[PDB]
Amino acid sequence: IKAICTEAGMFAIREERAKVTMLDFTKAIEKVLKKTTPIPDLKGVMFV
Amino acid sequence: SDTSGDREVQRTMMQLLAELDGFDPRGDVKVIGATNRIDILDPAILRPGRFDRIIEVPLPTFEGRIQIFKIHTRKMKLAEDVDFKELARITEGASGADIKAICTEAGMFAIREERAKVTMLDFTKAIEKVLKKTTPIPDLKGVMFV
Amino acid sequence: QMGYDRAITVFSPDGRLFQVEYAREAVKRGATAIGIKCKEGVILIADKRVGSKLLEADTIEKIYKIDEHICAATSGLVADARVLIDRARIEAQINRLTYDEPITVKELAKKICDFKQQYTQYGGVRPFGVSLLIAGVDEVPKLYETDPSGALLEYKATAIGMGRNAVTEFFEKEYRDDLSFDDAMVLGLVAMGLSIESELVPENIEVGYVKVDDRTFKEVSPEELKPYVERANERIRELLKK
Amino acid sequence: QMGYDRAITVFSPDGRLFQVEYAREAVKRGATAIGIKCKEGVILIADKRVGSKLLEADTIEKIYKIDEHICAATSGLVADARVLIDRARIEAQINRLTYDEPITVKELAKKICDFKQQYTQYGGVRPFGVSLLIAGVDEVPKLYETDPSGALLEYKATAIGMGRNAVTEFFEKEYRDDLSFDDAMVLGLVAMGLSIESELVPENIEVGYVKVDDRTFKEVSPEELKPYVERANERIRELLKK
Amino acid sequence: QMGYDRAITVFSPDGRLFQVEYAREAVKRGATAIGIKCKEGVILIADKRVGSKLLEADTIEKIYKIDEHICAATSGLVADARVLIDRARIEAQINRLTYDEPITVKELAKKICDFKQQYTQYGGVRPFGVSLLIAGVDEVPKLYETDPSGALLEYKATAIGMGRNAVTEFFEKEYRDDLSFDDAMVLGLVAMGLSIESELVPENIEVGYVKVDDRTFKEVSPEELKPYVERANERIRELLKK
Amino acid sequence: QMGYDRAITVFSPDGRLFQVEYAREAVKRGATAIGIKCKEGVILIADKRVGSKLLEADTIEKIYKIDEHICAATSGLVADARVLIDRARIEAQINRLTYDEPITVKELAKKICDFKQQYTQYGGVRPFGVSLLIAGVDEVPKLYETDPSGALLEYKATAIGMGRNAVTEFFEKEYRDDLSFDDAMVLGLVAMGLSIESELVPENIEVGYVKVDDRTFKEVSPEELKPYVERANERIRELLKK
Amino acid sequence: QMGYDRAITVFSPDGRLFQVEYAREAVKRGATAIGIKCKEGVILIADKRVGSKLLEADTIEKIYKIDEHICAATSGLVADARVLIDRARIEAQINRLTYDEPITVKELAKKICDFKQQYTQYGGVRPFGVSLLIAGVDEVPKLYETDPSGALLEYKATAIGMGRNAVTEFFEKEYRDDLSFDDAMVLGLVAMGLSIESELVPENIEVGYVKVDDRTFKEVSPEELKPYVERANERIRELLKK
Amino acid sequence: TTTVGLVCKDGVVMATEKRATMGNFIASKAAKKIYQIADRMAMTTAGSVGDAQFLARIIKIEANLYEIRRERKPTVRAIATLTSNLLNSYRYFPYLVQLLIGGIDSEGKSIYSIDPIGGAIEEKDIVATGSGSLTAYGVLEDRFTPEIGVDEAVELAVRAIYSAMKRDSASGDGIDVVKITEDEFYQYSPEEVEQILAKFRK
Amino acid sequence: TTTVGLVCKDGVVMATEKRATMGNFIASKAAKKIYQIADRMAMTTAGSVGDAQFLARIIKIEANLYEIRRERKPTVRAIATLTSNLLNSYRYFPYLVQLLIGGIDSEGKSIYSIDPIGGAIEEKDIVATGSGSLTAYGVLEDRFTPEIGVDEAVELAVRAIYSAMKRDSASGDGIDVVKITEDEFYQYSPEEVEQILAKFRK
Repeated sequence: IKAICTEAGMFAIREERAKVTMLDFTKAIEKVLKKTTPIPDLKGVMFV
Repeated sequence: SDTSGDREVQRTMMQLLAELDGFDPRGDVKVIGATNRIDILDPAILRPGRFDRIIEVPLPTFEGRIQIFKIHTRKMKLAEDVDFKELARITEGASGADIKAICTEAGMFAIREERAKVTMLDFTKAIEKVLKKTTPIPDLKGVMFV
Repeated sequence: QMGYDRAITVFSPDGRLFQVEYAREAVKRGATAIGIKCKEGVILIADKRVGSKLLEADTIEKIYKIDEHICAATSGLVADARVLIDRARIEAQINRLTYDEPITVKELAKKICDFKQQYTQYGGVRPFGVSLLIAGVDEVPKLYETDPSGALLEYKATAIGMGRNAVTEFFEKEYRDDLSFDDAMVLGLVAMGLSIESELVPENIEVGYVKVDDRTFKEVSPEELKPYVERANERIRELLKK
Repeated sequence: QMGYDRAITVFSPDGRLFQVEYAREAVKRGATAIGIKCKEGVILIADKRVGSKLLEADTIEKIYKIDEHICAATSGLVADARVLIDRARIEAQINRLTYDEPITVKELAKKICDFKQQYTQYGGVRPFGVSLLIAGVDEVPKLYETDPSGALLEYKATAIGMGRNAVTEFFEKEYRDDLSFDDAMVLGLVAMGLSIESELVPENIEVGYVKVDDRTFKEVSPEELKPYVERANERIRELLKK
Repeated sequence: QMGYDRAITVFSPDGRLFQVEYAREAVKRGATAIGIKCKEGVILIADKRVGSKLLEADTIEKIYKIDEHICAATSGLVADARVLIDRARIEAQINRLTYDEPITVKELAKKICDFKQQYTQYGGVRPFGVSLLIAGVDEVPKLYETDPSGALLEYKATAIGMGRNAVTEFFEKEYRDDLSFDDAMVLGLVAMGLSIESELVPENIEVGYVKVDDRTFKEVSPEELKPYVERANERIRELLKK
Repeated sequence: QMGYDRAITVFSPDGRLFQVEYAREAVKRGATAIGIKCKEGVILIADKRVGSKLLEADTIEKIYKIDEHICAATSGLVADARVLIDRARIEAQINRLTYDEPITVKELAKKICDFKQQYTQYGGVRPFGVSLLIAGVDEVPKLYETDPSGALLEYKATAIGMGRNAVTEFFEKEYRDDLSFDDAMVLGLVAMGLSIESELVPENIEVGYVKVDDRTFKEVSPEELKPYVERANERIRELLKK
Repeated sequence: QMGYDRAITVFSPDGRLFQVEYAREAVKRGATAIGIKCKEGVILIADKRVGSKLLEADTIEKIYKIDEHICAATSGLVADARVLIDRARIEAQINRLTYDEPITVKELAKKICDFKQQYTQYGGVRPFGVSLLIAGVDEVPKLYETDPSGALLEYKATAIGMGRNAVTEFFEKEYRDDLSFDDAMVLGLVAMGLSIESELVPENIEVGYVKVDDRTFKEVSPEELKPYVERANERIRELLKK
Repeated sequence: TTTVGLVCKDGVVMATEKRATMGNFIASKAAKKIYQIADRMAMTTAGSVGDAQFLARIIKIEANLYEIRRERKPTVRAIATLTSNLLNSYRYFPYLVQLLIGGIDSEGKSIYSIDPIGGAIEEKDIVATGSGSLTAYGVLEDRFTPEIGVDEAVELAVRAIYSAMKRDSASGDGIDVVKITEDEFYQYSPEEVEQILAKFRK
Repeated sequence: TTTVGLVCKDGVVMATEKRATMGNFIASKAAKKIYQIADRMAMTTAGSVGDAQFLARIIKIEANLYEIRRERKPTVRAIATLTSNLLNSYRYFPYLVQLLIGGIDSEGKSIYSIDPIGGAIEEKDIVATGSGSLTAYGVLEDRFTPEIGVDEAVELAVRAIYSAMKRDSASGDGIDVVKITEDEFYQYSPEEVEQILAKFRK
């Protein structure tokens, strides 16, 4: 959760904006979670 | 999986964790560190806030092949009928160490001939020799496999 | 580490087939299916929220007719499910063929327990990965469970699949012996709602049932589901609010 | 000894299949079943109690007739039990097709064992995961223990399951060779009571007996268990708090 | 490690048949196939664009007549496709031998699934690593995807093989249940075009269809195909602007 | 270590059974054969430069008749050719027996795909380590490659062996379907030259063809092959400068 | 290799079969056996050298009669060779039952190649570790070598065994196609004299032959061996001068 | 032994003979001779009687197996064609029976006749296998019309077979007739049938 | 029982008896003994009824499977061989039927007779098979030309069938003419056929 907030600031620097905004928080939830855990794994093709 | 092994390393790991930000300040570190296998880590270090930006360094792409060659060939006396695209096609599914190796093989090919200048003919030939090791197609005509 | 699960003919030292205990943890990967017994019938509920929207509403659809008074749901491999169901139908139709007697539910669940054990005992073939609920009215309602080993257990309500554990606890509190079809239908929908932690709609579950009063299999339609869905969600909302 | 146990074609350096031994630890993951032989017949009890209280104890079984004078109780998997009992039931009747004399308790017990021996002889086949207690009267009351090795042993009072250890201590002390029907029933009930560590109910014990004087299998109802259960529970309580 | 993985008759401590799981990604390595259902029939699209320019434009074929009114696409290994279709094709005509009736779209896919299910259970044999899309008209159009497990899922529009990932997204916004025959056919080429993420030529893709009003297999020649592939390309270019 | 090529009943987790791609590697290590298909027939050319001069240098054979109107050629183990060519000869004749038509190029090819996949699917028998060219004229000139896997590929021209790759490339440039018989033969001799990396002899290659206006199998005699070869060496020389 | 060489069910990354390559080393273990073909007959020379003086020379022979005009030699396992060769007799005999015709030498090699091939395909049976040299005359001399694979190579001067490399080097320098029956007769005793590296006696060799003016297998008696060896000894002493 | 079979405009009606002798005992004592395959499907047989009783058990159960398995009711066409295969397998034992299998399906109304070795044939009008067939065909056309009720049908069917009683070695009074109208599967039986032949005199 | 077959420039026309009588038994008056094997292939059978149909079903099924596996429409030649092999392999289950397979295929037009004991012989452009055969040959050859068209062909077929059925006490009515013109598959059926021999009167 800390790392998301750090990363959302990073998106702000790359777009040369000082303020952190709402879009940035959604880009960082995508960036961080994906790189930590692959959430699905597809079970419904094998199982019912 | 080894009664004596697991604990010795384990104690090291959880010290390094104490100093990294367990209590004591990072001290503007800035780690930077490297692993060969991602799945071999304990749960403690793996997580972001032990290394906040977990970065995949893959094996290079088709373009990546071309970028590495370009750097290396300035180090050498350079092809005379340059074309980095052909080599990149054959070397795809190698590593960065293998781009390095091929360049090394190319120069030595020149020593052996006693030409002592690398040229395109030397580069294509070197590529073949190094990839020769790494592919298991050649040999042997029978007898019984013919 | 260890190697007691590399073949089904290897007992662990622990005294257990570890192949069979992961064939237990094979059921659980699948979707939830519930059975409920009341004194007026027996009611089989299975998820149909499984799949995508680029998949039909008439995708599997678990609750296969085995006879005109026996239905059985599945969890696990739908692949392994069909062949155990195909055998179940043959066993059922043999009983009418050789006797002219409708298949007894106690006996159907017995003949299936032996068949899943054929696959356990022999070592060149794997144990089924599937658990079924054998359910029907021969002349009294029964709901039984057949496990991946091929073990026979009688329940007065159970579930099989990832929903199992939520519904066991619900049914330990809530489920009674004074239960009537109307209440049961609502009750079973409440409990299905704990499994998927979410609300119902007529298309996200399939229900088959065998009455005591009819003594036939009839299937719940999407239309007939709707009033039972409505009542049930009352309690789903509350039990998902802390 | 590690890897001599991944095949049943493999005896250990010590000398003894450690594979059959691991198959005998699967008998012990069953529930307690006690049989006690008396001079007036043979009484067979088994722990009808199982799981959470959702399951019905009465329909679950643990205790089957096998002949019209032989009963057997199982401990170990329900799965393997079904195969084993269906074999034993078929065997028991076929002797009456081709000799017309009801099968001897010794003889049914030997042939079930002989059948198990064939299943531990090959790598393509796994041992039975159960044991039976074979209790009947052929002319004289008998009580056997079958083994997943495929041994048969004559006994006068015995157990299988987890309750093996408690029963062994119990009967070393209080077993008498000469017993009457009633005194025997309490004492058999007392031993089980120690094994589960808990007071009996009629509603969670299953009792079958084959008496010498009728040579017919009978199943005792909840109603007629009550007195024996009383005297026995008072005794059980006495044993676990002095 | 990883697994518990060198047999098909071993499960992981997860409870997932590692072997089957491994073979389903071998489908994805092969050829892409796009199926789409409308209420005017069902159109089946198969990739016939494969390998070097030295190959002839037809590379057998991949879109087999299975019965008079059912055709199937294949993805995964063409080698496995040959043997899995040989029985499939025989089986569809065996229904016509024994009932003289059209074979159900549902019932065919199940018997295709039963072949692969035999190949999951027996340790003597690899599971085939091949996936069929099953398109026909019993009386209404039906589309099924058969899986290596032997799993059966009714789809309404789908892809498998390489174009699996691309096409699941595509169809969330685009797919509809009031599509016309032609609109569905165009959108099926758009969906293949997306699979390779390239523009098409109509002469190295094969498309066949079963309508309701026909109930006969037909095939769309490269001379006829052209205009549908041209409206497809306007929409594949748009997609590949991004 | 990998364990996905210890046997053939497995896949890797990537979805690629490494062992049947290793049977493919059997083909590469063995020795060249080219089919060159034009509209006036199909030409089949295969190595006969095998061994030294201790050997017969007119060694029999690499150019097998399967009938009078379908022929085949090989690379891979010629143990496994000898017996597969045997299987192929019975298979084509069984068609002649039960239908009485020339077995068609398509039909022989699909039967032999089925035949390889029998060995491929079971683990108790290894796959073939052979690949085959089936060239014929059923009534349209046709050329197929059948893989050690059991997969079927139509080509405009195709080569197998050691020299496979250079030939693929060679035709990548010159080959066209409009090219004459004379022209088509001389171009495939140029390519056959590259495969062995040396100038050709008419005593070192064995050549058959199935012609369109004959519809028959014929083998090119030594002194009739000599001018085709003769002109080819000039072009071969220029190409060996590089 | 290093794991993929411990069965015949493996391939390797290389593309070969390591079990067969090992099996060929079994043949390199055995003794040398040499055949020469000339246009006026075919000649078979075997080592009959007993390894201890306590063995009877008469039987340890390689040279086995197969029909009344085809003989053969062997190197490899004595055990494997005897059943295999016994088989080739039965094959020659079956051809005479069903066509009333002596088997062609080419056809007999082809048949016995296909007998070794089934033992190599079926993974349940090791490949035999023998090679043959089959020398006969059908109407013209033919000479073939069988590999443990089943691979078939036609020869005109050959050897197998331990002595193979030097006899190969030998017929490269010396052998001519202009040799009579007599001239080659000397050249096969010289070749045998090279490998064993000493001057021979008739009691460590055996010669059998098939001429074209005889069309029969005959065996060279000890009386008749002596002049061939006498001519040979002169040129054998010369090649051991180096 | 004889069967008659007719397609109505809204049903199907078939009937069979009864109350003759079989072996050496009176045949109709309470015998089944029109067998219930499905709810809207029957089989009537002319031939070996006990073979038909036994075989009836197999096709009723496979009719239920088709219905349970395929979620789709058995077509008339389906059940006759299956019979064909069964009759081929039993061509060595007494098993020769010529069977008409009728009822309603989604194809409309039909009756298929199946030959002793197998072999289905659609008839949408009248049919009669039996030795009683020529006599049956006579009585059938006189008031049989393309459109006929399903309660005008049971009269004609009963008539025909009673004229065949005289052409056959034996047979009595009271026979099986069955009507299958997509609303009923009503089997009349001797008591009801007797009263309908009580208008047809002696 | 009898069948005739002629080869036209554009068609094949064959004909069957569509009512079989033996004693007083009529198998049905709608009884099929004209079997459609493929899109422009027919089979016309003489000999026993039930075995005609049972074997015939199996060859339809075959025509499709070959058609699917080869990707191309069946030869006339293919199915003639196929039937003969099946019959020879199944003489433990004998079918006592004389086939005529013909139709139009990529090779052209031909008609084969297949013996009830197996084996396929080829007939140049006339054929009659069965007990009516002697009279039928000369009746057919009278107006024959190979270039005789479909329209004259179906007429010409009735006269052979017609001669055989009128002397015979075993037939008298019920005939089906099959036309296969490379565009249609018509089954003329007893009624329409009737006016072809109502021209030739009594």
